[PDB]
Amino acid sequence: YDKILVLNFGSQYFHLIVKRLNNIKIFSETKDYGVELKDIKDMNIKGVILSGGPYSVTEAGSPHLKKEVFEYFLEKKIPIFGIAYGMQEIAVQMNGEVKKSKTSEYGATDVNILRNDNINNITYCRNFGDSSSAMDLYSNYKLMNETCCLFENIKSDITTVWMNHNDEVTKIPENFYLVSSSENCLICSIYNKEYNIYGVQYHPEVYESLDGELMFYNFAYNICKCKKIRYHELELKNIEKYKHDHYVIAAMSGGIDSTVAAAYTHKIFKERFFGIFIDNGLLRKNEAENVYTFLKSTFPDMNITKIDASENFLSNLQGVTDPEQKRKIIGKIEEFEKAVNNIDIDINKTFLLQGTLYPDIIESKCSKNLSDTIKTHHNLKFKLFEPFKYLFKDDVKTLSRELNLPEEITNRHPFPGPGLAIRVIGEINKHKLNILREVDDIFINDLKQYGLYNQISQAFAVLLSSKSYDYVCVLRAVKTSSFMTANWYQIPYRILYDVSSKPPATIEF
Repeated sequence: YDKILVLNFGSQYFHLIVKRLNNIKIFSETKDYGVELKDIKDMNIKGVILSGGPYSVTEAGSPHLKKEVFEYFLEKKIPIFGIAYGMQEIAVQMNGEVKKSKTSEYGATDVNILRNDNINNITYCRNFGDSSSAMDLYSNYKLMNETCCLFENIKSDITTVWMNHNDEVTKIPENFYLVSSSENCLICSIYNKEYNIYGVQYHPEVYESLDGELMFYNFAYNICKCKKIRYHELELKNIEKYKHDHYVIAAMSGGIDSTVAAAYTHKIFKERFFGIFIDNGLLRKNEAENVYTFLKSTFPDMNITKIDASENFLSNLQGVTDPEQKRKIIGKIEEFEKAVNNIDIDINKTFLLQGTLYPDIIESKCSKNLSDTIKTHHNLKFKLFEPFKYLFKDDVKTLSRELNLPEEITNRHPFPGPGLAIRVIGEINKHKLNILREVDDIFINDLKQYGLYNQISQAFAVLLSSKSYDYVCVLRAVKTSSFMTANWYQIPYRILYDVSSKPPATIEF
């Protein structure tokens, strides 16, 4: 049977967490924080938690996990979860800055920071530095846009959680993300999506508090499907499809998710699917003349003639920015029902693929995003293939897996679905970027060979030419696992990087 364990740092309360992880019939027991690797390498553990309290980070000798073991754990693709001091130090292994909080956090106090949408709400935001406008937090630090897969099926934004810590965590780690920000302690959690490194300064503990409790249930089960694993395979050998009434179909935008989903749908046979939208020079400019060749050639007998956009017209449309009509185009994923199918395959009986992930279809199922859009049209009007729900973002970046796919395609960063219709305002033309011959790919080309993809995750272009008030184009980069975090990174210290406080500019301002 499966098992979740503890690497305990300072747990005067750990039988409650064994009570938790075991309320859910999953196996849990105690081990020292200096427990041998050779022991834990044999067994079916896909979760490890850390527990601690008000132990000082300033004076070493306080509990600590070594490197080779950190590498060991990050390589096996097992997610990491720390509680207060455990997360205090998951932020030190990966970064590290904990100064002195004259105040404490004790007992159960209301914590209410959970989304990328928090200005006037917070009352304690003026607890330091005379913050007349609470966009400062949103600027210097940012949360995972994708609302709440954490705390699934509930959103009580008031989490009144047990704590007892005099010292406070003061800084954000890499792949910056911030799940909570309390009253006295305006930082209360930090979680990275792809590595799924959770960290929470609040201690659930005794039974008078709720929300905190179910977190461990959906924790155990949603980080890892233990008792019932199915991480690939299941819904694939699951396609009747009678006669030539229908075969599989693929939606594309240049996707790792679908670089191998191709194969999942393929089954060879000369072929059985078709591609949809994206020869766009916008997407990998070199692969516009070479996009459909490579999409035919990574697996040789593949096929390619997706009806596809190439860039974005200028003032054919609005010569201004209308928040409704700026970007609202999918631009290129279904979009058309008529002759998207090159054979008069049956109207609805024909199947479909999409590169939509459980973390990517969840923007869809949930609240439609304010700032950022990847790939819309996401069942209905077609045929339910249900491949979404299979695995996550890092899981499908690794979906290249044993397919041992070319690494220069993984060094290139993903592309959503709008193009430079997102955050490019109004008219424009040829003397302007339409084949994405600026920002993004620039970075990409020296992200591969100078050595920056290892640390930096993504980058894009933002052009602004509605009048000539002014017509600029401004650069910036993002270090994101989840779908939003774009803070200032130290590239070895009139295009602009990050002179502004991050907002009032966004990933796509």
